[PDB]
Amino acid sequence: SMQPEEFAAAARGGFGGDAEKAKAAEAQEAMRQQMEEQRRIMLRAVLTPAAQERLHRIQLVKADKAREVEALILQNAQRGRLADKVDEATLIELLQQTSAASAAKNTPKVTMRRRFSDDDDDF
Repeated sequence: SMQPEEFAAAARGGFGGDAEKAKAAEAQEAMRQQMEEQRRIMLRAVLTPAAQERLHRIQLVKADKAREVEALILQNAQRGRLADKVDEATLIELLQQTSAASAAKNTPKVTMRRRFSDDDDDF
Protein backbone atom coordinates (compact mmCIF):
# COMPACT_ATOMS: atom_id res chain seq x y z
CA SER A 1 0.00 0.00 0.00
CA MET A 2 2.72 2.45 -1.03
CA GLN A 3 2.67 4.09 -4.46
CA PRO A 4 4.02 4.73 -6.84
CA GLU A 5 5.19 1.12 -7.16
CA GLU A 6 8.33 2.28 -8.96
CA PHE A 7 9.22 4.49 -6.00
CA ALA A 8 7.64 2.32 -3.31
CA ALA A 9 9.04 2.06 0.22
CA ALA A 10 10.68 -1.37 0.30
CA ALA A 11 11.84 -0.78 3.87
CA ARG A 12 11.17 -4.25 5.29
CA GLY A 13 11.78 -3.51 8.96
CA GLY A 14 8.72 -2.01 10.60
CA PHE A 15 7.43 1.19 9.02
CA GLY A 16 9.90 3.79 7.79
CA GLY A 17 7.53 6.74 7.80
CA ASP A 18 4.45 4.75 6.80
CA ALA A 19 2.28 5.11 9.90
CA GLU A 20 0.09 2.40 8.38
CA LYS A 21 2.82 -0.23 8.75
CA ALA A 22 3.20 0.48 12.47
CA LYS A 23 -0.57 0.03 12.71
CA ALA A 24 -0.98 -3.29 10.89
CA ALA A 25 2.42 -4.66 11.90
CA GLU A 26 1.76 -3.96 15.58
CA ALA A 27 -1.74 -5.38 15.11
CA GLN A 28 -0.41 -8.77 14.00
CA GLU A 29 1.41 -9.03 17.33
CA ALA A 30 -1.21 -7.40 19.55
CA MET A 31 -3.65 -9.89 18.05
CA ARG A 32 -1.88 -12.47 20.21
CA GLN A 33 -4.51 -11.66 22.85
CA GLN A 34 -7.18 -13.17 20.60
CA MET A 35 -10.37 -12.08 22.37
CA GLU A 36 -13.20 -9.55 22.51
CA GLU A 37 -12.15 -5.91 22.83
CA GLN A 38 -14.51 -3.32 21.33
CA ARG A 39 -17.21 -5.53 22.85
CA ARG A 40 -15.81 -6.87 26.13
CA ILE A 41 -13.10 -4.27 26.76
CA MET A 42 -15.77 -1.66 26.07
CA LEU A 43 -18.49 -3.47 28.02
CA ARG A 44 -16.37 -3.02 31.14
CA ALA A 45 -15.48 0.60 30.42
CA VAL A 46 -19.04 1.37 31.51
CA LEU A 47 -18.66 0.64 35.22
CA THR A 48 -15.59 1.44 37.31
CA PRO A 49 -14.07 0.65 40.73
CA ALA A 50 -13.15 3.12 43.47
CA ALA A 51 -9.38 2.93 43.03
CA GLN A 52 -9.42 6.60 42.02
CA GLU A 53 -9.65 7.31 45.75
CA ARG A 54 -6.34 5.86 46.97
CA LEU A 55 -4.84 6.98 43.66
CA HIS A 56 -5.95 10.59 44.09
CA ARG A 57 -4.47 10.52 47.59
CA ILE A 58 -1.14 8.76 47.03
CA GLN A 59 -0.79 10.98 43.95
CA LEU A 60 -1.72 14.12 45.89
CA VAL A 61 1.69 13.84 47.55
CA LYS A 62 3.64 11.88 44.94
CA ALA A 63 3.30 14.22 41.96
CA ASP A 64 6.48 13.18 40.14
CA LYS A 65 5.66 9.57 41.03
CA ALA A 66 2.05 10.03 39.92
CA ARG A 67 3.05 10.98 36.37
CA GLU A 68 4.83 7.64 35.97
CA VAL A 69 1.97 5.74 37.60
CA GLU A 70 -0.62 7.27 35.28
CA ALA A 71 1.42 6.36 32.20
CA LEU A 72 0.40 2.74 32.73
CA ILE A 73 -3.15 3.23 34.00
CA LEU A 74 -3.58 5.39 30.90
CA GLN A 75 -4.14 2.10 29.07
CA ASN A 76 -6.44 0.63 31.72
CA ALA A 77 -8.44 3.26 33.60
CA GLN A 78 -9.16 5.02 30.31
CA ARG A 79 -9.11 1.95 28.06
CA GLY A 80 -12.22 0.82 29.90
CA ARG A 81 -10.69 -1.56 32.42
CA LEU A 82 -9.35 -4.41 30.28
CA ALA A 83 -9.97 -6.85 33.13
CA ASP A 84 -8.41 -9.45 30.84
CA LYS A 85 -5.59 -8.19 28.61
CA VAL A 86 -4.20 -6.02 31.40
CA ASP A 87 -0.67 -4.84 30.60
CA GLU A 88 2.35 -6.15 32.50
CA ALA A 89 3.59 -2.80 33.82
CA THR A 90 0.27 -2.46 35.64
CA LEU A 91 1.65 -4.66 38.43
CA ILE A 92 5.24 -3.50 38.01
CA GLU A 93 4.20 -0.08 39.30
CA LEU A 94 1.73 -1.31 41.93
CA LEU A 95 4.71 -3.09 43.48
CA GLN A 96 7.21 -0.29 42.83
CA GLN A 97 5.31 1.88 45.30
CA THR A 98 4.30 -0.80 47.81
CA SER A 99 3.37 -4.31 46.68
CA ALA A 100 2.11 -4.80 50.24
CA ALA A 101 3.59 -2.14 52.52
CA SER A 102 6.73 0.00 52.28
CA ALA A 103 6.31 3.31 50.46
CA ALA A 104 9.13 5.73 49.62
CA LYS A 105 11.55 5.27 46.72
CA ASN A 106 14.35 7.81 46.31
CA THR A 107 12.77 11.22 45.73
CA PRO A 108 12.10 13.94 45.90
CA LYS A 109 15.47 13.88 47.66
CA VAL A 110 13.80 11.52 50.13
CA THR A 111 16.65 9.00 50.10
CA MET A 112 19.03 9.60 53.00
CA ARG A 113 21.92 8.13 51.01
CA ARG A 114 21.46 4.44 50.22
CA ARG A 115 17.97 3.11 50.95
CA PHE A 116 17.10 -0.19 52.63
CA SER A 117 14.51 -2.98 52.43
CA ASP A 118 11.64 -1.39 54.35
CA ASP A 119 10.33 -4.83 55.29
CA ASP A 120 13.78 -5.90 56.49
CA ASP A 121 14.44 -2.68 58.41
CA ASP A 122 11.08 -3.34 60.07
CA PHE A 123 11.08 0.33 61.07
